[PDB]
Amino acid sequence: GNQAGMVEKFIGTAYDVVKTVYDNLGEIQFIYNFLNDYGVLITVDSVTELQELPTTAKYTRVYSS
Amino acid sequence: FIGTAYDVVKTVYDNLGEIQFIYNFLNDYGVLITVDSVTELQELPTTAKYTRVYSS
Amino acid sequence: VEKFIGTAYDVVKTVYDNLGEIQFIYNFLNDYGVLITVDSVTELQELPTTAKYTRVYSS
Amino acid sequence: VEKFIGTAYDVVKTVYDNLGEIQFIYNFLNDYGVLITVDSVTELQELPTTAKYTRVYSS
Amino acid sequence: FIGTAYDVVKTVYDNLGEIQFIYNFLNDYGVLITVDSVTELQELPTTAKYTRVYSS
Amino acid sequence: GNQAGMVEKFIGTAYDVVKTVYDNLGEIQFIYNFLNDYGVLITVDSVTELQELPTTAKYTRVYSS
Amino acid sequence: FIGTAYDVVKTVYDNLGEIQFIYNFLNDYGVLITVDSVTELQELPTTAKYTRVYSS
Amino acid sequence: KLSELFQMLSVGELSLIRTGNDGQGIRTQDYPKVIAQLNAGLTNLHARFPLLEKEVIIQQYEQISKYYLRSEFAQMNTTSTEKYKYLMDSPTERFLDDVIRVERVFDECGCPLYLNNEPCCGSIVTPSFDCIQIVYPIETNALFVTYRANHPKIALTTTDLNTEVRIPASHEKALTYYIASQLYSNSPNPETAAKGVEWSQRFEAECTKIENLDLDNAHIAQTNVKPEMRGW
Amino acid sequence: KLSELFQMLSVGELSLIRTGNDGQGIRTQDYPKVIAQLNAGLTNLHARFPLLEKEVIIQQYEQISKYYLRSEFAQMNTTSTEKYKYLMDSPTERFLDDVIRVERVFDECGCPLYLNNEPCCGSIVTPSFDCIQIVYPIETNALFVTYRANHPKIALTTTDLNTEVRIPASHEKALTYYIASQLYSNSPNPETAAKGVEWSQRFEAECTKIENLDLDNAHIAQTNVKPEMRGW
Amino acid sequence: KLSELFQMLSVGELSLIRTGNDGQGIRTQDYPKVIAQLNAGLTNLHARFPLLEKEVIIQQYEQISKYYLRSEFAQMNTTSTEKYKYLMDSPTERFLDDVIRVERVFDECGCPLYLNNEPCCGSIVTPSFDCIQIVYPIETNALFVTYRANHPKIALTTTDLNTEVRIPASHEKALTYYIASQLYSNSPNPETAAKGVEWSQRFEAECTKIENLDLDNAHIAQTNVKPEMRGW
Amino acid sequence: GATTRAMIDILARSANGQTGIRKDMLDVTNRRKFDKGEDYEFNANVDPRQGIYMHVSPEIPQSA
Amino acid sequence: GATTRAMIDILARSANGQTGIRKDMLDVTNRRKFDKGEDYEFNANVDPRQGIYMHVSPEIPQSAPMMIQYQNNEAESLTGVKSFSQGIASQALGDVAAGIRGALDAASKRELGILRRLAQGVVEIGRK
Repeated sequence: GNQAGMVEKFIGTAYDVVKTVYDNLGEIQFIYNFLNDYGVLITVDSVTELQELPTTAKYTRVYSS
Repeated sequence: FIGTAYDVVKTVYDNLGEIQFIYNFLNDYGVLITVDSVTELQELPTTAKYTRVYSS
Repeated sequence: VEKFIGTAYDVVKTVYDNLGEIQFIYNFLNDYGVLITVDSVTELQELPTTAKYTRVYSS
Repeated sequence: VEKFIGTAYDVVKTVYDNLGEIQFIYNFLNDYGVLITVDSVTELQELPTTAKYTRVYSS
Repeated sequence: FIGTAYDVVKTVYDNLGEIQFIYNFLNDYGVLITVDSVTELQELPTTAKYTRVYSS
Repeated sequence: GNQAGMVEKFIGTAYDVVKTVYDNLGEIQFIYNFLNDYGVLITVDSVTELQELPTTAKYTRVYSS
Repeated sequence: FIGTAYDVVKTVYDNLGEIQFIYNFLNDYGVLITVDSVTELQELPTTAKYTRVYSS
Repeated sequence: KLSELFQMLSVGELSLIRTGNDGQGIRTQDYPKVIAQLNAGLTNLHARFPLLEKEVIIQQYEQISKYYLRSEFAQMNTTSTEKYKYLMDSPTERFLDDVIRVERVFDECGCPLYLNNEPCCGSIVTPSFDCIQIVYPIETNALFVTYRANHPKIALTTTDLNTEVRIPASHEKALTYYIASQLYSNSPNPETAAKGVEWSQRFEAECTKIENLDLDNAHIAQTNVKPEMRGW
Repeated sequence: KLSELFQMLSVGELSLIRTGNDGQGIRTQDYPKVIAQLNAGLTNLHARFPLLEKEVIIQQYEQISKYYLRSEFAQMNTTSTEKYKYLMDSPTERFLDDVIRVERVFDECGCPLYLNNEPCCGSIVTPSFDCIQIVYPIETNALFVTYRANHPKIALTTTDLNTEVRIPASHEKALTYYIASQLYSNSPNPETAAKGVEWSQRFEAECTKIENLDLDNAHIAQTNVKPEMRGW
Repeated sequence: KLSELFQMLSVGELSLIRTGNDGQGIRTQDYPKVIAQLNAGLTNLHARFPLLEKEVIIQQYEQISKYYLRSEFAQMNTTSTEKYKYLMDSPTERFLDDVIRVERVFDECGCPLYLNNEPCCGSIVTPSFDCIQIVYPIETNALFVTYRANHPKIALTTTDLNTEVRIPASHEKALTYYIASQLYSNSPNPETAAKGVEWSQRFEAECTKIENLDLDNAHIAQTNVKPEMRGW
Repeated sequence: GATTRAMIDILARSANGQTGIRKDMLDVTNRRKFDKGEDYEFNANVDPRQGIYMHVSPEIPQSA
Repeated sequence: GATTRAMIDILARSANGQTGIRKDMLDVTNRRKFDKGEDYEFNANVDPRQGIYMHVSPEIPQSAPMMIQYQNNEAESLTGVKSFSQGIASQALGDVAAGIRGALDAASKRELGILRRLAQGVVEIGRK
């Protein structure tokens, strides 16, 4: 046996999701890298909390009324 | 030995930590979500309070 | 006695326990996208084409 | 283990899956015909007699 | 070995790509259809909006 | 067995069509060749779409009212 | 030999005298009990007549 | 046809009983009662005799190891929402759930495989009454399960009398005696129960007769190949 | 489906009895009486024949040596307040208390273990009818108990008639005869008791027939490995 | 649960009898009559089959040589005024007088001891049906008697119907047939006595069936150790 | 060679040592006593000369 | 070896000494008297020739010794050495008397065919 029975028993209906994730695994690594370095623009809903963010969050958008 | 399903599962398992970090970062801080059309914007979950749409 | 650490059952069950995170990753990949920001245009180029949303901060 | 690629079942099933295209080809052959156009009369000759519909563009 | 039916099927299978290309080209662009008499023109499917008839 | 059972199981009632196609396979190749080189007169239903056609489509008939 | 449960039980048993002394000292004399918030103060048993709370 | 069977039951066998309507044809309200018994009779005859043996192709997928013999996973059944339909049915062989016993299992090339063999770790095991477990499934393979097949089930609400009952004329009496036995045995009346028992005994005598004559070419001996295998 | 079974019981077998309502369908008040008998019939068939064999994973904990085969300790059953749920159930294999006989016991790697063996002090003993005693449990191990499984029990208060009764069409008559025997045997009337006895005998004849034909591929011989073990 | 058993008895088996109340549930006044018969049935099944085997620790005292297997001397039973409670019960194993047969006797370290052996003057003898005589008791020792256990007795005055009857679904019919046999056999009416005898025969047939199938893993063979003992 | 193989097949594929015990012969304690190797005590309705059977290899036919 | 193991399995796994006693044969005192070894006294409804049975090992089938002998006869026919035998082959090396050489049977010639080669080896060593 090639342990396909275990995959069917535990990942029976989510194998499409698992295979799709495995297909884009390189892009998954790329997206993992960007976020790690706060390379994404973090958004806050008000002031006095943009300060609470790590200094590594070089890019921020603040929401105000 | 052709364990294609198990090969896929093990390859995903080797990078499970990246998935955990991505999920934690996206559920902890809150980033800007960009959607192409206005439709999927409505089909977005209400948990994404921040959205941007690109049109022509 | 023998301790079974890292067997096929362990890997499969570890993947199964993290099925919610895998589904979240699938939804993030297929439904919407994130805004990736760089510092210079050179970096925009040094960026993979999968980043269909980019913002550059320049002086 | 052995992978069965290109066996009799594979060929027969591949033909079966494309039965709609084969039927379309049969209908195109038996029912109607297409207009085949060439550039010169020489080419009209260099054309098989199955082309019962021809148009030549000349200056 | 006399596999006449299988010989015919395999000979068709070797040229299946030509059939696929022909079907795709005819369903994608739309060409002029020529019919001998007025009868088969009526028996033509409505998908062929362009027709030409040759008579004497 | 000469694998006739598989042909009957999958091509049982369409064997006439398959044999007729196989009989005219040379003419099938000829018709495949002509179309490939836009050797057929392509027809469009209006203007501003004859331009959308590949430059290889040397022969075109345009329909207008 | 992996007797994890028995190892834990034996490790507790080797220090049972300390637990007995602690219980006897706390039930014999009566010391000051300190609780962080006012809630667990109410959830404290009535046997602790002496309490102190630290707040900001 | 079903009309002929209904007429034969109405006059001659189910005569002195309510369902026969005194020999004037089975009523249009008692159909779901003769049809239920007819399905049981056809199943009994098709399981005790080899009146229909059929094969089904099971395409192996990388993530599936337990393959169920249900039409929900058929290639021709387009009504089902199953993502992967591994049953390979054709307009000729349709696989209408008519499986009575999984006898032999082959591979794509045509080499027989062991069935329900424990010592050999290359055998196709059968967990349940309708499942096929492949411990080693490969995305580029297909099974060739051969089974003894049942008569396509006649629905209880069937009203068209042109539905053909495909049984040889020699088993017509066996089926009719079985139907009479089943319908006569429902009542607890001793006099009627005795007639039901007599019909059951007569059905079991007709089956014994057909077995003794081997009208279906079932119990036929084969060429002996043991000397060749043993190296004589 | 349960609707088909109810109709079949109403007309044909439970006809001349109160529960059949003269062949107009089982009343909505007699459901908890056919269902109780149906559960017993399904249990009898699933215990005497191998119609469903299933496996369950039992995760070993350091402080637990007696593991009970109850859904209260299941991983998917979220209604229970048990601190440690050692049964490892999946959406595919759910372990709905459908255990009839614990046959084989394996380990995480897949090496068979002895069951109920006294001389070998490495065997998994079975104290009670639903317990698994591991004298040597390890926090980093898991069991692979395989058992003969029962039909998911149909609740006595079940009202949805779309609940599917998963039995082969060959055992439909066996189950129906068993239900008739059980319902006919409650009354002490000699005339009705005789009919109940006749139904019991007919059920035991159908079971004997299926055993003789081996419609479930149960009594199949295996490859002999004794010469290899004995060193020939 | 007891409610399910009462309903099953009321409709289906104890139907044409007073205790069944015409299939509308067992009356709240006839409980101490089905419960007395249910205790006997559970005792019969738990004595003829090994449905529950349990161990009890007996702490030895210097002045006591005859140890009685009664809950009055239990460590958890705090209602008794006995000065020395040598039974060592736990919240897990409670020793509710559920002793059917004293099978094996061990010591504190785990070395088996002889039971009822006369020539060996180191064996634990059994004077009465509930006593354990230790001719050589030591104040720093404890016994490890293992016995076949009975179902915790359901009190005759029990009114809560949520008390669970812990028997496998395969023995549900055996217990129900036993209850029917016991309740039908009280009357001296020949017609009812015949039905009681038939129920007794059917119960003894169900027990024979379960013995033949070994649904409780009782009659399982063990590894032969005679060659090792004899020095081969 | 074929006759020698047939003789070995008759002598080997059989059950040399497999001893059957009737299920309803000995109670729980007497079964253990019989397994250990001491004297046992059987019920009044069973016969030791029929309950216990030890299989031996069938004799090779004199023709081989 | 397989046949010997089968014989030992038949003779050993059996019950040699296990004596069964019918349960309803002797009362409490007579059972003790029988166990001690003195005369007993049985009830009128039981027979001593049926109540008491002492098991003995089943007899080994005559086929197993036959196969052992046959496979021990096909070995002495292939090699040539046969258990305790009278041999002249060790006294017939080299130029010997005619009477000694005249008593050479087939087995002795087979055994001499190896002795001559082994002696040729020693002669080749001696020449060196």
